[PDB]
Amino acid sequence: DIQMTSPFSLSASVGDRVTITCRASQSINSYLNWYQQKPGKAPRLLIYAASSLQSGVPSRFRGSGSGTDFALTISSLQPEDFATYYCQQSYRPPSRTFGQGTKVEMK
Amino acid sequence: DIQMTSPFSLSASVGDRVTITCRASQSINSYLNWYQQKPGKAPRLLIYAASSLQSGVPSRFRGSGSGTDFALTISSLQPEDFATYYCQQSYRPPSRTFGQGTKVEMK
Amino acid sequence: DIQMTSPFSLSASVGDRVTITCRASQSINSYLNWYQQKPGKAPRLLIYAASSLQSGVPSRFRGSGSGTDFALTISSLQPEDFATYYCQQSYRPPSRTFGQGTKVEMK
Amino acid sequence: QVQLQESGSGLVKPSQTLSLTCAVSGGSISSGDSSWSWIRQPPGKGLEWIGHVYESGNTYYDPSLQSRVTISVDRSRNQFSLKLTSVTVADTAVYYCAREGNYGWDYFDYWGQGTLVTVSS
Amino acid sequence: QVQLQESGSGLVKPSQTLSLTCAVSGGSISSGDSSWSWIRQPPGKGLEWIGHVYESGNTYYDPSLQSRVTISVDRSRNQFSLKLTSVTVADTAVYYCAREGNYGWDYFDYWGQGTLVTVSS
Amino acid sequence: QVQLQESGSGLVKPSQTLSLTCAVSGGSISSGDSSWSWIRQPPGKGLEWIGHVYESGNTYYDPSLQSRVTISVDRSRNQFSLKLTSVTVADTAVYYCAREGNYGWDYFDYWGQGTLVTVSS
Amino acid sequence: LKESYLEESCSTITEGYLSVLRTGWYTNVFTLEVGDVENLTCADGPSLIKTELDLTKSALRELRTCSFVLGAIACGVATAAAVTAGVAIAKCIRLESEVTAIKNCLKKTNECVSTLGCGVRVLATAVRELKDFVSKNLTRAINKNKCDIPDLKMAVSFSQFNRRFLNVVRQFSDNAGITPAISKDLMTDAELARAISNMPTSAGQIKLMLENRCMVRRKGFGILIGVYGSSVIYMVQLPIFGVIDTPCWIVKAAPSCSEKKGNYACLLREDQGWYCQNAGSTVYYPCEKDCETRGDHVFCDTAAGINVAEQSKECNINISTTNYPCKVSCGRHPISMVALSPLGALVACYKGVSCSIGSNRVGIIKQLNKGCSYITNQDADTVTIDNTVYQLSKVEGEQHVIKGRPVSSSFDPVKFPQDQFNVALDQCFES
Amino acid sequence: LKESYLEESCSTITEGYLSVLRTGWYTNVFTLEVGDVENLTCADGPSLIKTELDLTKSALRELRTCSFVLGAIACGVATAAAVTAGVAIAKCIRLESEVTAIKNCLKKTNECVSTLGCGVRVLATAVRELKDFVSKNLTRAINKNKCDIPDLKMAVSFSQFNRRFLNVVRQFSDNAGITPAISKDLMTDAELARAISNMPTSAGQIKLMLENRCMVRRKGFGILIGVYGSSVIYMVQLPIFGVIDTPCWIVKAAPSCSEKKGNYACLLREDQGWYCQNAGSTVYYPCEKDCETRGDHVFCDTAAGINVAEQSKECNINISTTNYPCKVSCGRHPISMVALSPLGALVACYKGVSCSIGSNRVGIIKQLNKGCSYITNQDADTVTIDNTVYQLSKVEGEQHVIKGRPVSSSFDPVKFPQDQFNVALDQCFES
Amino acid sequence: LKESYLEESCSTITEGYLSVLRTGWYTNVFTLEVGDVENLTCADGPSLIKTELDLTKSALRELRTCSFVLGAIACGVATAAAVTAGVAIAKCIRLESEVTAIKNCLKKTNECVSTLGCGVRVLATAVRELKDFVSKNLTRAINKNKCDIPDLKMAVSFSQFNRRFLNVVRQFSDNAGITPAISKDLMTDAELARAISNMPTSAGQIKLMLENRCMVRRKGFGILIGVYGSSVIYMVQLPIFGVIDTPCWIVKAAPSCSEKKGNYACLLREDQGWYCQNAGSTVYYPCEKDCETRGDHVFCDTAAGINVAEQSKECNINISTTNYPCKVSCGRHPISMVALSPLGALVACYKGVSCSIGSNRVGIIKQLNKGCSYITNQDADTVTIDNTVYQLSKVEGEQHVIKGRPVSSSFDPVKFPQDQFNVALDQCFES
Ligand SMILES: *[C@@H]1O[C@H](CO)[C@@H](O)[C@H](O)[C@H]1NC(C)=O
Ligand SMILES: *[C@@H]1O[C@H](CO)[C@@H](O)[C@H](O)[C@H]1NC(C)=O
Ligand SMILES: *[C@@H]1O[C@H](CO)[C@@H](O)[C@H](O)[C@H]1NC(C)=O
Ligand SMILES: *[C@@H]1O[C@H](CO)[C@@H](O)[C@H](O)[C@H]1NC(C)=O
Ligand SMILES: *[C@@H]1O[C@H](CO)[C@@H](O)[C@H](O)[C@H]1NC(C)=O
Repeated sequence: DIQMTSPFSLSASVGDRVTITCRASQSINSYLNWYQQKPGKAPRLLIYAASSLQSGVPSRFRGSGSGTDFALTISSLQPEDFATYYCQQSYRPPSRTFGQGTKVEMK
Repeated sequence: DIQMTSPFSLSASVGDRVTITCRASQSINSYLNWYQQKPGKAPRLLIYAASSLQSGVPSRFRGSGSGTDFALTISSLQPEDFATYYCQQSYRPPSRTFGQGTKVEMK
Repeated sequence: DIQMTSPFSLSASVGDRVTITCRASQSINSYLNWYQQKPGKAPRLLIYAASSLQSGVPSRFRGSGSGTDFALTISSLQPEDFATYYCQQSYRPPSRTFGQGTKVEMK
Repeated sequence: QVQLQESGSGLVKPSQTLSLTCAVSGGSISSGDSSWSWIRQPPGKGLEWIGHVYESGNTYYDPSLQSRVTISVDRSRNQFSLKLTSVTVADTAVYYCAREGNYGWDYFDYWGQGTLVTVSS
Repeated sequence: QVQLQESGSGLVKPSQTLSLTCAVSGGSISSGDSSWSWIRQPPGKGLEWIGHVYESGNTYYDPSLQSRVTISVDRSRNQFSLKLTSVTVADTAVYYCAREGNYGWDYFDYWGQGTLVTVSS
Repeated sequence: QVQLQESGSGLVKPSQTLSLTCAVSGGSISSGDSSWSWIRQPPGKGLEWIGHVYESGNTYYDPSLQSRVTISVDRSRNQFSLKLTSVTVADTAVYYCAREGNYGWDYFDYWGQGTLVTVSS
Repeated sequence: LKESYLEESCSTITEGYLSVLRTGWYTNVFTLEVGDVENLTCADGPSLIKTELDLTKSALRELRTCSFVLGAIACGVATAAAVTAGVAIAKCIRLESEVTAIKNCLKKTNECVSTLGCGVRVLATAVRELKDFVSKNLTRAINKNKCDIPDLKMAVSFSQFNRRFLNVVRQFSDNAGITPAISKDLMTDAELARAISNMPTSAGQIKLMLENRCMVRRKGFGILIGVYGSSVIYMVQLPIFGVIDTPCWIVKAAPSCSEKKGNYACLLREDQGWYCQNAGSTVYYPCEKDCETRGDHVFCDTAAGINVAEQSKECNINISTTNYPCKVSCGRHPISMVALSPLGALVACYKGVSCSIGSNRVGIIKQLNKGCSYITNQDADTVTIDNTVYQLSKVEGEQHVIKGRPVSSSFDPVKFPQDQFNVALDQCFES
Repeated sequence: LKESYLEESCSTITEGYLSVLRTGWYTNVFTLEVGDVENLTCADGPSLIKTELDLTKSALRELRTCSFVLGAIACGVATAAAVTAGVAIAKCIRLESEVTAIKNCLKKTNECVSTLGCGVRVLATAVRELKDFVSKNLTRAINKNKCDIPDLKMAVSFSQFNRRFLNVVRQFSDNAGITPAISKDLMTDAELARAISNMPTSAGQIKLMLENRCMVRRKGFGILIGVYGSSVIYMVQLPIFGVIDTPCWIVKAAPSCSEKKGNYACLLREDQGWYCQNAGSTVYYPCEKDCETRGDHVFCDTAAGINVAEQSKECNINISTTNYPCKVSCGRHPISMVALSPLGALVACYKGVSCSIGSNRVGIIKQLNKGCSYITNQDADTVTIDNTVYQLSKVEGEQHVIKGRPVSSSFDPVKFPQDQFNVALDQCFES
Repeated sequence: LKESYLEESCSTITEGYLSVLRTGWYTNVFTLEVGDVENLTCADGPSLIKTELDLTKSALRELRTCSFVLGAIACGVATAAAVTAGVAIAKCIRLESEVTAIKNCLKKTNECVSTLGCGVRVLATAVRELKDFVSKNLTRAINKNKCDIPDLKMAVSFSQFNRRFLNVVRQFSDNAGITPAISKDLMTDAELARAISNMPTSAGQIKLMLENRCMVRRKGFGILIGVYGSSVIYMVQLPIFGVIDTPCWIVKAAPSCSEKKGNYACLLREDQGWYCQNAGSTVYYPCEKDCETRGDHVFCDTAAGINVAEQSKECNINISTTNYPCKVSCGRHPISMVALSPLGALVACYKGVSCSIGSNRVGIIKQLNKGCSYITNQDADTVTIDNTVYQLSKVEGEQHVIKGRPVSSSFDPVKFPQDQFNVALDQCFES
C-alpha cells in the first residue's frame, strides 16, 4: 500500500561496512524491526525497537542515530551474513508492512 | 432587647419588585434566616444562611449582596405571596431574636 | 600510652572558685567523663558528656565552654569536696584512658 | 413525612405553671434532625425563642428566660416537652414547637400548628 | 525449545476456502508469549501480515484484509489456526505462523517452516 | 540497690596469671545496664581501662593490652570475670570492676570496692 | 438518622448515633482446675479413655512449655495499652503469694472479690467442674490402671467435660498464650453476665452491657498466667463501657475532581471516620478496627481515640474559609469510585467512565452526569460505574443537601507539589 | 507465563493470567429450625442429655441477645459495599411479613426461589434436620422430664445433630452476628453446589465455580437475621464470578538506586499489584487482601477494583517518556532488599551489603555486583543478601529482558523535596 | 532492661533484649492416609456410623476440588517469600515420581529423611492412625454394608480418629488449601518436637526451640499438596531459629510539639520499631506483624527485616547533629496522646487537654505540665489525658534521662511544606 525507496542490492567483501536503510511513510518512533532471510528460509529477528539487540545475535548487527536519521549497520561481515534483510513497522496496527527486501551478495 | 428599623408595611401589584431589609445590631455574617407567615399560620422557612434556598421554594425568593449591603428581594409577586416576613439571627446563641415583622398587602 | 599536662595539685579555701582541666591527644567531642575519688574510696561519676549533670550531684559541679576551650569548675567548695578528680575519654573504644589525677587540698 | 403536633391542656388557670409538649410523626426524635426547639409569639411584639434540646440531652435556653424554662426531650416516646414557671399576663401568646435546619449549626425548617390557651370570663 | 510447525492440507482446490494452522512444541499457547501471529509472502511483493490472536482471545486483523480473516486460538490443544475466505490468484504464496516479541507491545521473534500448497496440471 | 563486689584470691604468687571477678547485687547482669567494665590503677600513674563485656557477649579490649585480656561475662551467675596473663612488676596496682552509664554509648556510674593483692616477704 | 450531603467537598456527614465507649478494663481471674491427672496411667492397650487421658496430659504439659497517620498511631496505641494492662495484671497475679491468696479466697466459694497487692481489685472465678469430675468419677472409674472400662458413658462424659479445657489449651498454644478474643470456653454467657453485673459502673451502662454482652465478648480477650501444680490459671480482660448514649457522627468522602483545559485537580478529605462527644470533649477514632456500628449505637474504644479540638467540627461547614487546618489528600489524576454512605452514595466518574443508576424493577433508570453526585437510597437501589454494580443501603432517614461551589472547582490548586498524601487544605488550594 | 524484566525501573511484569472476577452477590437464606427445645426440662440431676440440652438452650437465648492510598481506599470500599449489601438484604428479610412469606414458601419443600418485596430474588434453604430430630426423637425420648435415659446412642446423636447449630451460634456470637467467612456449618458442600448451579450467570462461569467452589467459600460470608420463635434465620452472601478467562498481569518493583559522588537517588514504583482487562476497561486492584492466585487463574473482587485509564499500561514500556503520570516513591537512602517475582527475583544491594546466589547442590555460585539484578529461577535456587537466604520459585515460563538506561541513573533527581511517599514520576526526576 | 528517655525527641529506647531470629524454613511432609473409605456404603437408613462415613467422604471429595513505607514493604516481602517457598517445595513434591519415592521411603517406617530431586532435603512423617483404623476395625465392622451396628464404641472411636482428618480438611477448605497457622491437627506436640530435634542447626538453637515450641507453632504454617488415591498429602513449613541471644532494642516516640506565638511545630520519629544486631549487621524489622516479645527474648523474622546501615544507631544520640538522614514525620497540628513504653510512658498534652497521674491507692497524685513528660512505672500506676485512663506497665528496670533541648523547640521549622508524612529530619527543621 505504501512504497519506500531503497537500494535493490549491494555487494562487498568480508569485513566491509554494510549499511542498510528502511524508509517509512507515516511514523515509526521506535517500533521498527529487522529480519534476515536466507534463500528458502524464514526470516530471523535480530533487532527489535531498532536499537535493542535480540538475545543470541552477533554484536556486529547494530543500529544508532538520533533525530531524523536511522539506519542499520553491519561492521564485521561474515560468510553466513549474505541474505535479504527486510524491515517491519509496528506503529498503529493492524498496519504492519514489511519492506520490499534488501539483498547482499559477494562481489 | 435590640431594636431595628424597617418599614412597617409595603404595597404593590402582582409581578412587582418586592424588596425587604432586616437590620441587626451586633453581627450576622451568614447566619440569617427568612420566614413567611400568613395570618393565623406558622412561619415558613424559605432562606437559610440568607443566600441558600430551601428545597421546594419558588425561585422568585432570592438574596444577593456583598460587603455591607444585604436585602431580600421578591421579583415575581404571586397571589399567595402576601403575608408578614420576619427575619432571624443565629449568631451567638442563645441570643436568637426574630424581627418585628414586615407585612405586604395589595394596593 | 598518651600523656597529658595538668597541675599536680591545687589548694584553696572553702567557697573558692575551683577549676580543673583535662587534656586529650586525639579527640573527645562530648564523650568526656568526670570522677571524684576520696582516699581509699572508689571514684564517683559526677558529669557525663562533660556537660550533663548526674542525678543527685550538687549544682556547684558544672562545666561550660564552646569551641576549643573546656574545663570543669567548682564554684562553692565544700568540706567534703577535697579529693582527687580524674577524667575519662570514651571516644573510640577500646581506648578508654583515665587522667593522671588532680588532687585538691586545703591551705 | 414529618408533622409536629402540639399537645397539652387547652384550659390553664391563671397563676399556674406553663406546660407544653410537641410530637413528631413520620420520623424519630432520638435521631431526628436534632435541636427540637420551642417558640412563642406574644401579641404586640413578634416571635421569641425560649430554648431547645438535643437528641442526646444538651439543653440551651434563652439568657433572659432560662431562669424558669426546663426543656426536656424523650427519645422513647418521641416527644420533647416544655415547662415554664412564673406565668404572667405578658406570657399569653401562641407557642410553637419546631425542628431545626442544621445548616451551620441551627435554623428552623419545621413548625407546628400552634397550641393556644384561651381565657374567657 | 519452541518450534512452530505449520499444518494443513497441501492440496487445496481453486475457488475453495483457505485454511491454515500452527502449533508450538516445547512451550504453551495459553501462556506462551502471546500474539500468535500469521504471515504470508506473495510472489512479486514481499511479506504481509494478516492478523493475530492473543492467549485470551483478542483478535486483531489487517484493515485491508480483516473482512475475510477469522484467526482463532485454542489454549487446550496449543494451536492457533487461520481461516481465509474468497481465495484468488493473488493469494498464492508462502504463509507463515510466528510468535511475537513483546518488547513495546509486539515484535516477531519466532517463525515457522512455511506451509506451501502447490498447484500442478 | 546495685553493689559491685570484687572477688578472687588475695594471695597471688609472682609470675602467675592474673585472675579477677566481679558481682552485682540488687540487679542483674544479663539485662543490667551492660558494658560490665574493668579498671586498674597502677601506683605512680593514674587509672587505666583494660576492657569490658556486654550482656550478650561483645568484648572490647584495650589496644595496648588486648593481647592478653580475655574478659568474660556469665548471665546465669550474674558475674563478669577477668583473666590477665603475663603479669609483671608494673602490673601491681588496685583493680576495679564497674558498671557503665549508657549515655551516648558508655560512661562509668558504678564502681567496686577494689580487690588488692599484697606481696610481703 | 440525618444525612447531609455537603456538596462543597463531595462528602456526607451522617449524625444521629448514640455512643458506647469503653473506658476501662475489668479483670476476671479463672482457675481451670484439672485435677490429679498426671498421676494416672493406662496399661491395657488402646481405649477411648486412654486417648482422652493422653490428650489431656499432652495439653497440660505443652501448656507448661508456653509463656501523622492517626489510624496507625491510634490502633498501635490501643493494642499496646491492652497488652500492657493485661501483662501487668498477669505479672501481679503470677506471684506465688498472690496465687495462693487467690486460691484461699476461692477455696470455700466459687466467686470472690480479692484486692491484689498491687492495689487493684479483680473478680475471681473457679471453674472446678473438670477437677471435680476427674477426682470423683474418673479417678475411681480408672482404678488399678485399666482405662478400657466397659462404660462408654464415662468416656463420653470425659470428652464433654474436658472440651472446655482442651479448647482453652488449643487457643492459648496456637496464639502463644494470648488469645485475640474471648471464646465461649474462656468465659460462658452466665459468667459474662455475672462479670458485667459486678462491673464498677452505673445502672444504665450495666443494662446496656447486659443487652450487648456478645459485643462485650467480641471486644474482650484473655491471657494465660501459668500452670501451677495441676491447675490452669488464666484471666479475662473485659471492657468497661462507662459511657452510653452520647452524640456521634461519621464522615465519608469521594474524590472531588474538576476538569479545566483537559487537566484535573482532585481532593479527598483525610479526616474521615467516626467522632463522638463527651462533656465538651470531641474524640477522633481514626483507625478502622475499633469502631463498629449496631443499628443506632456505635461501639468504639477510648484508648484508640485521639482528643481532637472542638473547632475541628467547623470543617464540616466552611472547610474552605475555616481557620482550622482541615486535612485533605490532593493530586491531579482523576479516580472514579462510589463511596457508599450510611443512607446514600457518592458517585464520582469522569472522562472515560460511564455511570448509571437503576433498581431491581427496571435495570436502567438514568445516565448520571460527570462529577460528584449524591444518590439517595429512597431514589434507587443500585448504581453502576462500568460493569461494576453497587447496591445502596435501605436504612431510613432524611437526606439533605448543602449547596455550595466545590472547593476543587473554586480554587486554583498548588502547582508544585500537587500530590500530597495527607496535608492541610491550605497547602493544596488557595496557597 | 511470560515475565519481562524491565531494566529501566528495576521492575518485572508477569503476564499470562486468566481473570476470575466477582461481579455480584448471590443471597441464600437459611432457617436453622431448632424445635420446641425451650419447653423441655431435666429433673433427675446431671446427664449427657441434660448437658446437651443446657448447651442448646444457652446458645439459643444468647443468640436472642445479639444484633491517594488506593489500597486503603479500595479495600475500605469493598468491605463497606459487602457489609452494606448484606445488611440491606437482611433488613428486607427481617420484616415479619417477609419472614412469614419465606417460611410459607419453604413450608412444603426444602428449597424455593422467593422474590422479596424489595424487588430482589433470593434463594432459600431449610435446614430442618435439627428440628426434625428434636421433635421426633429427642422430644419423645425425654418424656416426663427425665434426661438420664439409659440410651447413650440418643445423646451422641443429639451431639452430632446440634454440632452444626452450636457451631453457627459460636461463630455469630464470637463475631457479633457477622462471620468473616463461610464455615462448613453455615453452608455445606452440597448446598454450595446447589447455590452455584442456581446462580444467574452463564455455563462457563458456573462450571469454573463448580471447580473452584472452595475459593467461592473462602470469598463468601454470612449474616444473622434474628431468632424468630424457635428458629435461627441467617443468610449467606455468596460471590458471583460473572467474568472468567480474561487477561491479567502483576507488577513488582525494587529500589532502583544509583550512586554518584557518594550520594544515592532511589525510586520505587508505587503502582504495583494486579491488573485485569474487561472489554476495553482496565481495572486496578491495589489493596492486598482481595487478589489471590491459583495457578494460572487470578481471583479478585470487582468492588475492590479501581477503573484506571487504558494508557496506564504505557508506564510498563516508556515510564520515562510517557505522558501518563506514573506513580513512584522517591528518596535518597538506599534500601537493599530482594523483591521475589513470580518466575524470578529482583536483587538490590548497595554500599555495605554483600550479595550472592547459589543452590542446594553448591552453596555458593557467584558474587552478585552492585545495583539491581534479575536472577532467573532456572539459573539458581536461592539468593543471599547478608545471612538472609531467599529461595526462588520453581514456576516454568520464559524470562525476558528489556535493555534500557535506568531512570534513577539517567535523570537528575529533584533537590527538594527528595523523599516523596507517592507522587507522579515527573515531580521526582527531570522536574 | 535499661530504658533511656531521650528528651531531645520525646522518644525512649529500651535495650536489653535477646534476639530469636528465624533464618530458614524446614519442610515436613505428612501423608494423612485415610484408607479405602470411598468403597464402603451404608444401606440400612440413618446411623452414627453412616453420618461419620458421609462426613469423611464429603471431606475427601471436596478436598479433591481444592487447589518508602518500610513496614508495608517488609511484611509484603515476608509473606511473598513464605508463600513462594511453600509453593515451590509443594511443586517439587507434587510430581507423581516424587510422591511415589516419598511413599516408598515411608513404606517401612513412620519417619525418614528423603532428598528431593530438586536438591532439597525434607523430613517426612506418616500419619497412618486413621488408615489403620479404617482398614482393620471400621472395614471389618461395617461388613455386608450395614452401618447401624449395635456397637456405639466403634462410632465414638471413629469420631475421635477422624477428628484430625476432618479438622485438617476444614482448615484447608476454609483457607483454600493454605492455612495461616499450624493447628494442633496439622502437627502435634510430639511431632513438632521431633521436627525441632531434626533441624539443621546447633544445640543452643535446638534447646531454645525445644523451650519455645509453641512460638514455633505460632510462626509456622501448612500447605496442601493434593489428594492421591485415598491419602491426603500435606506439608508443614516450620521456621528455623538459627540465631539466639543477640542484642536487640525497641524505639518509641510521641509528638514533640512546641508552642510559639500561638502556633505549634510538632515532630514524630518514623523509625520506630525493633532492631537487632548480627555480627556487625544491624537489621530493621519495621512491620508490626512479625516481631513479638516474650519476656527478655524478642522473636522476629529475618525475611521481614531490612538491612539498615550501622550508623543508623546515631539517631538515638545526636539525631539533630548526625549525618545519617534520620526519618521523622512533621506537621503543625498538636496531637495529645500517651505513648506507652516498656518501662514507662511518654505523655504529650497541649492547649485544650488536661493531664494527671495517679494510682489505685489515691486517684489523683499530681497535675502534669504542658509538653512531653516521662512517667516512670515505679512512680505511678495510671495516667489520664482527659477522661482516658492509661495503666502503666509493671516491668522492673532502671530508667534514665538524657537532658537536651528538644529539636522541635530548638529549630525553626520549614515554612512550606510543613506536613510531611515520612521524610529526613533535615527537610523539616533547620532546612
Ligand atoms: C501426684 O502428682 C502430683 C503432680 O501433679 C505430685 O505433686 C504428687 O506428689 C503426686 N502424688 C503421688 C502420691 O505421687
Ligand atoms: C466557620 O464556621 C464556624 C462555625 O462555627 C464559624 O464560627 C467561623 O467563624 C467560620 N469561619 C470564618 C473564618 O468565618
Ligand atoms: C412452648 O414454647 C414456645 C416458645 O418456644 C411457646 O410459644 C409455646 O407456647 C410453648 N408451649 C406450651 C404448650 O407451653
Ligand atoms: C509511550 O509508549 C506508548 C506505547 O503505546 C506510545 O503510544 C507513546 O507514544 C509513547 N510516548 C511518547 C511520548 O512517545
Ligand atoms: C553523632 O554521634 C556519633 C556517635 O557515634 C558520632 O560518631 C558522630 O560524630 C556524631 N555526629 C557529629 C556530626 O559529630
